[PDB]
Amino acid sequence: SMTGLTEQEAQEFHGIFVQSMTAFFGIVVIAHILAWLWRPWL
Amino acid sequence: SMTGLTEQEAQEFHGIFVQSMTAFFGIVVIAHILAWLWRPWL
Amino acid sequence: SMTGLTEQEAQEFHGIFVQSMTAFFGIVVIAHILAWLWRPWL
Amino acid sequence: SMTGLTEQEAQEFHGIFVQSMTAFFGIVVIAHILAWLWRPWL
Amino acid sequence: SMTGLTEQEAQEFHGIFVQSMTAFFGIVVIAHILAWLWRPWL
Amino acid sequence: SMTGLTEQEAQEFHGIFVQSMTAFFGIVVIAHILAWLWRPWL
Amino acid sequence: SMTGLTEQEAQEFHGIFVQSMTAFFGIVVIAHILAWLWRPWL
Amino acid sequence: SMTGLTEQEAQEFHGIFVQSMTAFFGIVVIAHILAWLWRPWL
Amino acid sequence: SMTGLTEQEAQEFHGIFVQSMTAFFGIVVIAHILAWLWRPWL
Amino acid sequence: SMTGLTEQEAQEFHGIFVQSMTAFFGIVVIAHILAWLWRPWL
Amino acid sequence: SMTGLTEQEAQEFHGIFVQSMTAFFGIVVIAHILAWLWRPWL
Amino acid sequence: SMTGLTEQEAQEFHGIFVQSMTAFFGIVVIAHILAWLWRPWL
Amino acid sequence: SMTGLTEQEAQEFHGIFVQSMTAFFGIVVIAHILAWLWRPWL
Amino acid sequence: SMTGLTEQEAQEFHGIFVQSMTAFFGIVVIAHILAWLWRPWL
Amino acid sequence: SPDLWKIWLLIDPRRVLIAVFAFLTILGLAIHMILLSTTEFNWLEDGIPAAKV
Amino acid sequence: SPDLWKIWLLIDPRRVLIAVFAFLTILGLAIHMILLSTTEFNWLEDGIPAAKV
Amino acid sequence: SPDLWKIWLLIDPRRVLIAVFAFLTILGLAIHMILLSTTEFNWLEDGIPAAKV
Amino acid sequence: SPDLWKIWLLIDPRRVLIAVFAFLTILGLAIHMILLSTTEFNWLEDGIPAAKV
Amino acid sequence: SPDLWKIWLLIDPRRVLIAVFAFLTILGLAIHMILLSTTEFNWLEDGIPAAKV
Amino acid sequence: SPDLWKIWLLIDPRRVLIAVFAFLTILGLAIHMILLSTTEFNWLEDGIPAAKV
Amino acid sequence: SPDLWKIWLLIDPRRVLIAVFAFLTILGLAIHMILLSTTEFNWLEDGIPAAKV
Amino acid sequence: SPDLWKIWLLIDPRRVLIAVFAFLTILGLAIHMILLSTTEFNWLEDGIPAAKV
Amino acid sequence: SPDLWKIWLLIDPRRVLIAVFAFLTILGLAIHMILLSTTEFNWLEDGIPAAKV
Amino acid sequence: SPDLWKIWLLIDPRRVLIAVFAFLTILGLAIHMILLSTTEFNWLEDGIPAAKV
Amino acid sequence: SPDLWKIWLLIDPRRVLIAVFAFLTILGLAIHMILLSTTEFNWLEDGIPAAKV
Amino acid sequence: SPDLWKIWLLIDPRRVLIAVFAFLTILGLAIHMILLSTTEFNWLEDGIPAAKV
Amino acid sequence: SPDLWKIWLLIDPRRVLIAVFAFLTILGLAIHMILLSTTEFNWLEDGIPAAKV
Amino acid sequence: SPDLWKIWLLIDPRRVLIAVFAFLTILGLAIHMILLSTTEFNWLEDGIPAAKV
Ligand SMILES: COC(C)(C)C/C=C/C(C)=C/C=C/C(C)=C/C=C/C(C)=C/C=C/C=C(C)/C=C/C=C(C)/C=C/C=C(C)/C=C/CC(C)(C)OC
Ligand SMILES: COC(C)(C)C/C=C/C(C)=C/C=C/C(C)=C/C=C/C(C)=C/C=C/C=C(C)/C=C/C=C(C)/C=C/C=C(C)/C=C/CC(C)(C)OC
Ligand SMILES: COC(C)(C)C/C=C/C(C)=C/C=C/C(C)=C/C=C/C(C)=C/C=C/C=C(C)/C=C/C=C(C)/C=C/C=C(C)/C=C/CC(C)(C)OC
Ligand SMILES: COC(C)(C)C/C=C/C(C)=C/C=C/C(C)=C/C=C/C(C)=C/C=C/C=C(C)/C=C/C=C(C)/C=C/C=C(C)/C=C/CC(C)(C)OC
Ligand SMILES: COC(C)(C)C/C=C/C(C)=C/C=C/C(C)=C/C=C/C(C)=C/C=C/C=C(C)/C=C/C=C(C)/C=C/C=C(C)/C=C/CC(C)(C)OC
Ligand SMILES: COC(C)(C)C/C=C/C(C)=C/C=C/C(C)=C/C=C/C(C)=C/C=C/C=C(C)/C=C/C=C(C)/C=C/C=C(C)/C=C/CC(C)(C)OC
Ligand SMILES: COC(C)(C)C/C=C/C(C)=C/C=C/C(C)=C/C=C/C(C)=C/C=C/C=C(C)/C=C/C=C(C)/C=C/C=C(C)/C=C/CC(C)(C)OC
Ligand SMILES: COC(C)(C)C/C=C/C(C)=C/C=C/C(C)=C/C=C/C(C)=C/C=C/C=C(C)/C=C/C=C(C)/C=C/C=C(C)/C=C/CC(C)(C)OC
Ligand SMILES: COC(C)(C)C/C=C/C(C)=C/C=C/C(C)=C/C=C/C(C)=C/C=C/C=C(C)/C=C/C=C(C)/C=C/C=C(C)/C=C/CC(C)(C)OC
Ligand SMILES: COC(C)(C)C/C=C/C(C)=C/C=C/C(C)=C/C=C/C(C)=C/C=C/C=C(C)/C=C/C=C(C)/C=C/C=C(C)/C=C/CC(C)(C)OC
Ligand SMILES: COC(C)(C)C\C=C/C(C)=C/C=C/C(C)=C/C=C/C(C)=C/C=C/C=C(C)/C=C/C=C(C)/C=C/C=C(C)/C=C/CC(C)(C)OC
Ligand SMILES: COC(C)(C)C\C=C/C(C)=C/C=C/C(C)=C/C=C/C(C)=C/C=C/C=C(C)/C=C/C=C(C)/C=C/C=C(C)/C=C/CC(C)(C)OC
Ligand SMILES: COC(C)(C)C\C=C/C(C)=C/C=C/C(C)=C/C=C/C(C)=C/C=C/C=C(C)/C=C/C=C(C)/C=C/C=C(C)/C=C/CC(C)(C)OC
Ligand SMILES: COC(C)(C)C\C=C/C(C)=C/C=C/C(C)=C/C=C/C(C)=C/C=C/C=C(C)/C=C/C=C(C)/C=C/C=C(C)/C=C/CC(C)(C)OC
Ligand SMILES: [Ca+2]
Ligand SMILES: [Ca+2]
Ligand SMILES: [Ca+2]
Ligand SMILES: [Ca+2]
Ligand SMILES: [Ca+2]
Ligand SMILES: [Ca+2]
Ligand SMILES: [Ca+2]
Ligand SMILES: [Ca+2]
Ligand SMILES: [Ca+2]
Ligand SMILES: [Ca+2]
Ligand SMILES: [Ca+2]
Ligand SMILES: [Ca+2]
Ligand SMILES: [Ca+2]
Ligand SMILES: [Ca+2]
Repeated sequence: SMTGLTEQEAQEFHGIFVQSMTAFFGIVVIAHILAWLWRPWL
Repeated sequence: SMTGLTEQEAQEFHGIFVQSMTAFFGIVVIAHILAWLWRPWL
Repeated sequence: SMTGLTEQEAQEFHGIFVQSMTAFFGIVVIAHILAWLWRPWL
Repeated sequence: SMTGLTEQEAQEFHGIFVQSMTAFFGIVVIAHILAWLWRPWL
Repeated sequence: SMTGLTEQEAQEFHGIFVQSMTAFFGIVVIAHILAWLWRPWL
Repeated sequence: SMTGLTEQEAQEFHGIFVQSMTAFFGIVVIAHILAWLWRPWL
Repeated sequence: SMTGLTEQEAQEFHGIFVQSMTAFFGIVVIAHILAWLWRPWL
Repeated sequence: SMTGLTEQEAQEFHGIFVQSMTAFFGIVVIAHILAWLWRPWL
Repeated sequence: SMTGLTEQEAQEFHGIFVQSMTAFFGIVVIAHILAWLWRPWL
Repeated sequence: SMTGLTEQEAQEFHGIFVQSMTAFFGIVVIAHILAWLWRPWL
Repeated sequence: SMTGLTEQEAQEFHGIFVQSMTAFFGIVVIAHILAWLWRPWL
Repeated sequence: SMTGLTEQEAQEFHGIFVQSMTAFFGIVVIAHILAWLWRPWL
Repeated sequence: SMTGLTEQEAQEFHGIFVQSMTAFFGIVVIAHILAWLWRPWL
Repeated sequence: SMTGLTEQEAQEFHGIFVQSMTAFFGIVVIAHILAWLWRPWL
Repeated sequence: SPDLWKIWLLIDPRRVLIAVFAFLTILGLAIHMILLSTTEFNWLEDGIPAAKV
Repeated sequence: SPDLWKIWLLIDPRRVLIAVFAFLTILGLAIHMILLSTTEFNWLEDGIPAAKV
Repeated sequence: SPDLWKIWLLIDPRRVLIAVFAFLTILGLAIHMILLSTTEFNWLEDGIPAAKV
Repeated sequence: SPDLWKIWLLIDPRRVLIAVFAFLTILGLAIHMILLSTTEFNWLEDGIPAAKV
Repeated sequence: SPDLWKIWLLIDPRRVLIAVFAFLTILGLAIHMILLSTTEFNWLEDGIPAAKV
Repeated sequence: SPDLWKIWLLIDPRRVLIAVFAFLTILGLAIHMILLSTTEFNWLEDGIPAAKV
Repeated sequence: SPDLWKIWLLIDPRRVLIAVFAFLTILGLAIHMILLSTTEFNWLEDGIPAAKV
Repeated sequence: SPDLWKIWLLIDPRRVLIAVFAFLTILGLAIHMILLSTTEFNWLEDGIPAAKV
Repeated sequence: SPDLWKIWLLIDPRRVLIAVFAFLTILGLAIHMILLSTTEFNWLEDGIPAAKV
Repeated sequence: SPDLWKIWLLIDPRRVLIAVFAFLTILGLAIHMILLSTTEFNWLEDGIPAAKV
Repeated sequence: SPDLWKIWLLIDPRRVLIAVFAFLTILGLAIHMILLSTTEFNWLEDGIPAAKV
Repeated sequence: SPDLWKIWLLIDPRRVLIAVFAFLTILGLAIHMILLSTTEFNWLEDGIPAAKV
Repeated sequence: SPDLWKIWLLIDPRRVLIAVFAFLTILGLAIHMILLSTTEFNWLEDGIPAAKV
Repeated sequence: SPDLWKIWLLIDPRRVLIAVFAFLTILGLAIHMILLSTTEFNWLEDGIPAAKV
């Protein structure tokens, strides 16, 4: 629309964006599980 | 597309970029193993 | 490509660049060996 | 090329540049030998 | 060339420049000899 | 109209916006329920 | 008039604006009743 | 005239302005009566 | 003239201006009488 | 002349200006007489 | 000339200027005589 | 010449300038004689 | 020439300049003789 | 010439420049001889 | 003055409305600051009703 | 006034909405800061409910 | 002067009105600040009527 | 109001989304700072669970 | 001088009026401030009439 | 919402990746600074494992 | 000099009048400040006539 | 994601490379400074191997 | 030199007059300040004639 | 990667050379300064060889 | 040099005159300040002739 | 490399010469200052040869 | 060198003259300040000839 | 190098002359400052020859 992307372009970018964000949240979760095992804060 | 690169250009740049990033990550991993052997922090 | 350089020009520059960087790294390595013999830090 | 110099111009400038740098480095080396004789730092 | 000078102009300027620089260096050398006779620093 | 959006475009954006805001508000309610269980402030 | 809105547009915007103001004021009133029950200030 | 408003436009704006100002002044008067009952300052 | 106003309109503005200034001065005079009754300063 | 005013305009402005200045000066004189009666400074 | 004034204009401005300056100086002289009578400084 | 003045204009301005400067210097000399009589500084 | 002055103009300006500078230097010399008589500094 | 001067103009300026510099140097030398006779610093 | 409505033929009604709203808001904020800066009329620190902290 | 809707023919509704939302947010932030600066109404540093630290 | 109305042919009535209103508001704020900075005329801290805090 | 969707014909959805995201992030950061600035709700300096340093 | 009215053919009457009004206002404010900065002529802190506070 | 992909028709995907990457990097730096400023979670100065210096 | 009137063919009468009036006002203000900065010529703080405060 | 290579059709490879190199250099400098600011990991000031000065 | 009048063919008489007037005024102000900063020539603080305050 | 030479088709070799030389010079200066700021590795203030001063 | 008059074909006589006058005035002011900053040559504070204050 | 001369087809020889000369001068000044800031290598304040002052 | 006059074909004689005059004046002022800052060569505060103040 | 004269085909001889003169003057000033800042090489404060003040 106002970004110049087509609908298919937006839906494939959304898929890749969410996949990458999910992978990033998985490493952050392992990292936080490791940090909780190392030194819990609550 | 938005950057003016061709799909083949983007693919080959991505391959070289990931290879260089893997080499850099391997050197940093060796450096951090040496740092842990020298003086562990956890 | 986007720098105005030909592929042959890029290859040649890369070769000379890597040769010069290797020479600089060798000089740096000799200097660091001398510095470790003079006063080791680890 | 990029600087507008001819290859012969670049070669001859490089020769004069390396000669002048060698002379400057020799003067610097003599000065540092004199400084070491005057007061060694290591 | 780059400065707009002719080769003969550059040679004659070089000659006068080195003559003046040599005269200045001779005056400086005499001044430093007088300073050393006055109060040596080394 | 003033934003250049169509009425259907505005309606669908409003629907998605309200859904996303409701999801965000639901996550913040659990975050706050968990915080109140952890350490009530009133 | 000087805002580019029609009289009908201004009327309907005013209706929605006042309805939203009433909803916000009711939420604020409930919050202030809760605050007075929690800790009266006068 | 100077503002581009018509005489009828100015009259109607003045009427609405004075009505709104009177309502605001009445609310302010009630608030100040409540403040005086709460804590007289004079 | 210099401001673009007609003579009738300057005389009209002046009448309304002097009436409003008189009303403001009367309100101010009442306020100052009240202040003197409350706490004289001289 | 250089202000764009006519001689008659200048004379009439001068008359009104001096009348207003005399009125202001008389008010100031009354105020200073009152201030001297209240608290003489010399 | 340089200011655009006529010689007659300059003459008459000079006359009025000197008359006004004389009046101002006379007022200042009266003020300073009063100040000396009130509190001499030398 | 370079100021737009003619020779006669410059001569007459010089005459008036020097006359005014001489009058100013005479007033200043009288003031300094008075200041020396009042309180000599050397 | 470069200043736009004629050679005769430059000569006459130089003559007047040196005359004025000589007069200024003579006045300064008289002032310094008076200062030395008043209070010598060496 | 980068300055716009001719060879004759450059030579004749150099003659006057050198002579004026020599006169200035001779006055500085006598001043310095006077300063050494007054208060030697070495 | 019955012709006080004519003032809107000189000063822009929108500009006057914006300025009046802004000035009234700033004035209210300033009055609340002045009252809270005093001890007698700081309703938050006055101790009424009786304090819990 | 029944014709209070005519104010949107004078002041831009979108600019008024932006200004109102920004001012209300700033006002809420300011009130929460004022309350937290006090001792009687800082609900976080009050002691209620009973502390753990 | 009977012809004092002619001043509005010289100074713009709108700018004079704006300047007069702004100056009067600033003057009133300044006077209230001056009174509040004194002890005898600070009606908020004067202790009258008798304090609660 | 059923016609609350019409607000996107006045305020730009993209600008509103950007402002909302930025404001929410800043608000969360500020609240976490305020909680960390206190003693009762600084979950890092609370001593809970029992300290090792 | 009977021809003093000719000064308005040189200096703009509107500019002179504006400058005179501004200068007189600043001068009055300055004089009142100077008087208040003293003890003998600060009519607010002089103690007359007899104080309440 | 199934149509959440439509947000990239509104906000530019490249500007969001740059903002997201920059913001996440800044957030990580800030969190590591906050942890290092504490005593309980400064893993470098905590004493564990047992010191050499 | 009888031809001193010719100075107005050189320096602008209006600019000269403005500069003279401004300089004289500043000079009078400066002299009054200097007198008030002294003890012997501060007619406000002098004690004369005899004080009330 | 197999199509992660398409990110270079969106963000400029050269700008990304420059930013990555600069950020990594600044990050390495910052980490080395943080380590040198601590007693336990300042390998220069530690005493190991045994000192000469 | 009899041709000293020729200097006005070089330096503009109006600028010279303005500069001379300004410089002489500044010089007089500076000299009066220097004298007032002394004790022997401060005619206002010298105590002559005999003080009242 | 055998195709690492292609990076010079993306980043300008002259700009990279200038940046690399400048960065290496700054890095060397910084390392020498860090070493001089310490006691163990200040080869000038070390005492070795034995002092004269 | 007999041809020293030729210097005015090089440097502007008007600019040179202005610079010379300004520099001489500044130099005289500076020398008078230096003399007044000393004790032996401050002719205003030297006590000579014998003081009255 | 035998084709190290080709670097002058990339970086301007004049700019490189200017930068090299300026950097070498700055570096020499810095080294001399660093030596003067120490006690062991300040050849001016070392005492050698034996002092006169 | 016999052809030292050719330097005026390169550097502008007027600019060189103005720079030389300005530099020499500044140098003389600096030397006089340096000498006046010393006790041994402050000819004004030396005590020679014998003092009067 | 016998072809060292060709450097003036690259760097402007006039700019080099100006820079060299300025740098040499600044260097001489700096050296004289450094010498005067010391005690052993301050020829003005060294007490040689024997002092008069
Ligand atoms: C169609 O054609 C093209 C070319 C477009 C196809 C190509 C598409 C491609 C290749 C797409 C690629 C997409 C990618 C790589 C996407 C990656 C997305 C990622 C990694 C997203 C990550 C998101 C993370 C988020 C949103 C995190 C948010 C965190 C927040 C808001 C944290 C807040 C914290 C607060 C408020 C407080 C913290 C406590 C403090 C620190 C303040 O105190 C203790
Ligand atoms: C073809 O046509 C033309 C006209 C072009 C022909 C003409 C050609 C000509 C005439 C060419 C002339 C060429 C010339 C004159 C070349 C001269 C070259 C020179 C003198 C080169 C010198 C180079 C020196 C270098 C690169 C030195 C580098 C030193 C470094 C980087 C030092 C670093 C120090 C560090 C990081 C730290 C030090 C520790 C401190 C002391 C700071 O703290 C403890
Ligand atoms: C053909 O047509 C034309 C018109 C072109 C012909 C005309 C040609 C003419 C007339 C040419 C004239 C040429 C002239 C007059 C040339 C003059 C040249 C001179 C005087 C050159 C002098 C050079 C001096 C140099 C480069 C000195 C360098 C000193 C250095 C770098 C010192 C460094 C010091 C350091 C780093 C540290 C010192 C330690 C301190 C003291 C600072 O702290 C302890
Ligand atoms: C039709 O074509 C298109 C392309 C347009 C279709 C696409 C549409 C799409 C994809 C739409 C997507 C929309 C989305 C993703 C919307 C998301 C909306 C969200 C998440 C909204 C969230 C809103 C939250 C708000 C407004 C929260 C406000 C909170 C406030 C104002 C809090 C104030 C607090 C105060 C004043 C004080 C607190 C106490 C302090 C912190 C000061 O002290 C303790
Ligand atoms: C013909 O077509 C049109 C459209 C033009 C017709 C319309 C005409 C209309 C509608 C006209 C409306 C006119 C209006 C509304 C006029 C209002 C005028 C007002 C209210 C005037 C008020 C004036 C007040 C004045 C000038 C007060 C001056 C006070 C002064 C200068 C106080 C000075 C105080 C000093 C210097 C020091 C005080 C001591 C302190 C307290 C500061 O410290 C101890
Ligand atoms: C023909 O068509 C038209 C339109 C032109 C006709 C219309 C004409 C009209 C309507 C004209 C209207 C004219 C008006 C209204 C004129 C008003 C004039 C006024 C009010 C003049 C007032 C003047 C007051 C003056 C100049 C006061 C000066 C005071 C001075 C300079 C005081 C100085 C004090 C000093 C330096 C120091 C004092 C002691 C301190 C304050 C420092 O404390 C120790
Ligand atoms: C031909 O057509 C036209 C229109 C041009 C004809 C008209 C011509 C007319 C009307 C011409 C009018 C000319 C006038 C009015 C000329 C007036 C000239 C005056 C009054 C000249 C005055 C000159 C005064 C001078 C130059 C004073 C100089 C003082 C100096 C430099 C003082 C220096 C003091 C020093 C350095 C140190 C003092 C000690 C300190 C204060 C520093 O410490 C105690
Ligand atoms: C042909 O057509 C025309 C129109 C051009 C004809 C007209 C020509 C005319 C009318 C020409 C007029 C020329 C005039 C009036 C010339 C006047 C010349 C004067 C008065 C020259 C005076 C020169 C004085 C000089 C340059 C003095 C220099 C002093 C120096 C540099 C002192 C330095 C002191 C130092 C560095 C240190 C001193 C000690 C300490 C630092 C303590 O002082 C503060
Ligand atoms: C027809 O064509 C034309 C018009 C061109 C013909 C006309 C030609 C004419 C009329 C030419 C006139 C030429 C003139 C008047 C030339 C005058 C030249 C002069 C007076 C030159 C003087 C030169 C003096 C120099 C350059 C002195 C230099 C001193 C230096 C650099 C000292 C440095 C000291 C240092 C760095 C440190 C010292 C120790 C300190 C001061 C710091 O104390 C510890
Ligand atoms: C026809 O086509 C279109 C597209 C135009 C149709 C669409 C129309 C639509 C969709 C319209 C939507 C409108 C909306 C959503 C409007 C919402 C309006 C709201 C929520 C308004 C809320 C207003 C609240 C106000 C104005 C509150 C004011 C409070 C004030 C001024 C408080 C002041 C307090 C002061 C000065 C001091 C207090 C004490 C302190 C805080 C300082 O503490 C001691
Ligand atoms: C087709 O034509 C062309 C010309 C395009 C073909 C050519 C293609 C070529 C030649 C491509 C070449 C590509 C290259 C050389 C790519 C190299 C890529 C590399 C080396 C990538 C490296 C990446 C490293 C990353 C992303 C590291 C990230 C680290 C982060 C974000 C760390 C953050 C830390 C935080 C925020 C928190 C804690 C750290 C602190 C310091 C705070 O802890 C105390
Ligand atoms: C075909 O036509 C042409 C003209 C193109 C042919 C010509 C080609 C030519 C002539 C090419 C010439 C190429 C040259 C001369 C290349 C030279 C390359 C060099 C010397 C490269 C050197 C590279 C060195 C690097 C990249 C070093 C990196 C070091 C880093 C990043 C260090 C980081 C440290 C950190 C962040 C942390 C710790 C350090 C501290 C000090 C903080 O620890 C306490
Ligand atoms: C015909 O077509 C159209 C579209 C034009 C028709 C539409 C017309 C419409 C819709 C008109 C709407 C008009 C409205 C909504 C008008 C609203 C007016 C209001 C609310 C007016 C309120 C006025 C309040 C005033 C003027 C308050 C003034 C207060 C002052 C000046 C206080 C000053 C205080 C001072 C200087 C001193 C003491 C206070 C302190 C705080 C210092 O004491 C310690
Ligand atoms: C023909 O057509 C037209 C329109 C041109 C005709 C019209 C002509 C008209 C109407 C002309 C009107 C002219 C007027 C009104 C002229 C008024 C002139 C006045 C009042 C002149 C006043 C002059 C006063 C002077 C010059 C005072 C000077 C005082 C000085 C320079 C004091 C300096 C003091 C110093 C530097 C040192 C000591 C003072 C301190 C304060 C430092 O002591 C402690
Ligand atoms: Ca309360
Ligand atoms: Ca609580
Ligand atoms: Ca009260
Ligand atoms: Ca915890
Ligand atoms: Ca009173
Ligand atoms: Ca640890
Ligand atoms: Ca008195
Ligand atoms: Ca170590
Ligand atoms: Ca006296
Ligand atoms: Ca050593
Ligand atoms: Ca004396
Ligand atoms: Ca030594
Ligand atoms: Ca002496
Ligand atoms: Ca000596």
